[PDB]
Amino acid sequence: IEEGKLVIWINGDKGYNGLAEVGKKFEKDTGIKVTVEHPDKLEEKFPQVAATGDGPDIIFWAHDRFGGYAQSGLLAEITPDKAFQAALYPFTWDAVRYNGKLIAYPIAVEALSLIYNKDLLPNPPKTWEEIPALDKELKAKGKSALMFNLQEPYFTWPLIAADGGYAFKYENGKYDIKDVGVDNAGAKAGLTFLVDLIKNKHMNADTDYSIAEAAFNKGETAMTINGPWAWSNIDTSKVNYGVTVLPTFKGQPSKPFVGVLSAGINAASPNKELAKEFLENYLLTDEGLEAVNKDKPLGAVALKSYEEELAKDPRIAATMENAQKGEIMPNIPQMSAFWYAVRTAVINAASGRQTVDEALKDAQTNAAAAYQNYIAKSQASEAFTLADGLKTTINTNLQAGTCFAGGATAVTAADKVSGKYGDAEIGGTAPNCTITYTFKSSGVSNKLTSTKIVMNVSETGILTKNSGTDTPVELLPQSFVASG
Ligand SMILES: OC[C@H]1O[C@H](O[C@H]2[C@H](O)[C@@H](O)[C@@H](O)O[C@@H]2CO)[C@H](O)[C@@H](O)[C@@H]1O
Ligand SMILES: [Mg+2]
Ligand SMILES: [Mg+2]
Repeated sequence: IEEGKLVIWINGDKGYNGLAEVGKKFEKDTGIKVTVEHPDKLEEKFPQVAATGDGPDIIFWAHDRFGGYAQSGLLAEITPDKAFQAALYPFTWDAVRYNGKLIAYPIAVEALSLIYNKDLLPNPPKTWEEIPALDKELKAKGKSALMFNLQEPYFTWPLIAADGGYAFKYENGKYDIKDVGVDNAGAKAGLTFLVDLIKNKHMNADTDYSIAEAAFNKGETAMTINGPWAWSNIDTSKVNYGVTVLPTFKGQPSKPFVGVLSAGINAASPNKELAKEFLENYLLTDEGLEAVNKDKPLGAVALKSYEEELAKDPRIAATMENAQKGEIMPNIPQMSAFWYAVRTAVINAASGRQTVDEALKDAQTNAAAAYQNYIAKSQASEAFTLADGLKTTINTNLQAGTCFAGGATAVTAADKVSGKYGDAEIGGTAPNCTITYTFKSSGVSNKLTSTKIVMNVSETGILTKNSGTDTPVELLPQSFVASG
């Protein structure tokens, strides 16, 4: 990570061009260049690159992923003065609190709404159950009732939760991480309704974000389900749209998981004070939020002064009505595993590859498998932590003409280093020095036990994959694997 610069990652559906304008302003006032990027699969790429000490200075995502990042030591604890904290709503700070510590800046509150074409559908349905017959009628005029992103469980969750689906049971001030709530009658009823929509040819299992967006914005489908960020592209389209409450299911509201768009600081960033000043004094201002919101709407913003104006928008009022019917997502480390499990179940049921019963029955197991991989990847990141220390040791004693000591050709104890999950030591000969990290035979993931990561050290300190590595390739940072 470059010192004296700011690299920002934010998802491609957000107002990153508007964010870059706030960036350019910061660059004018400070001389600090700000670069805004939007990598695909950003929320999965960041933990990998941050593990090797690289990545963005600042990462934006909904708050649900941040407990996982914090747990893996990837986030800097944030430190705003109480005067600043008073500028944002209290419940938004709560969303970014993990283990007592604030782990990000809250930016905006997002919930899914029902978006409808007022010309096709002046009076949109209040119930999911009306939608099949509505589609049949619209098909006669060459239109469809509803299209939305079926590939991400975020979009199907409001229906799954309506009759009783839940992520983790909340009992006695804690989440029960072993009580996952998609293997119950309520979840099954919601997913069954969805699968029948596909079986009855009212929806296609392959519909994704782009397909649904293009169909709604071109007037081919009467309704879609999406968040505030989507409104901008509809604004530029011919469509006259309305934003309203999600349909009910079995007389109960759809319950979208509510996300707080948040900005965290990379633990490995050399630019932490700069990141803080950008976020506190440029982004989280009326002018800063407006710049982004003008690009792609944020929803209901955490900043009280600017949300004062936004709240008069009927679209934000619907956003907040849906948010209240739903629930704020947990931020616990198991959230990404939960999301992997629900994505898999929904897709397996959608495609017809598994029954709704079988798909949902496998979810907790699938979540566990995902979480075990997450733990192993986190533990493996220690090798790059230890190697970074050892790599400076390597360059300081290369002066003695060797990879070690003040001249030895065996590793001194000053060339070894102990870790929590394994030990690293310098190796090699001549100017081609290596670092080897060996996992313990127990007390670490059984995916990792007794395996080793072997790194070649360039003269410039860049670590590449040596073929002696037998730590599983899929648990290593992809950039490291690529160098192999
Ligand atoms: O689909 C699972 C996914 O849901 C949420 O992601 C949302 C995100 O919150 C929104 O800002 C927007 O980008 O759409 C995403 C879904 O495509 C969770 O935040 C995420 O962790 C989870 O994987
Ligand atoms: Mg008209
Ligand atoms: Mg059936």
